[PDB]
Amino acid sequence: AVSACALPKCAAAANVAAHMTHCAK
Ligand SMILES: [Zn+2]
Repeated sequence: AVSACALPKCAAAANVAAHMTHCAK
């Protein structure tokens, strides 16, 4: 999830989808 994102910040508007799209793997 964005809250536990590993990448250098992804959610630029509180959007897990935009984040998990690459993260969580
Ligand atoms: Zn991320």
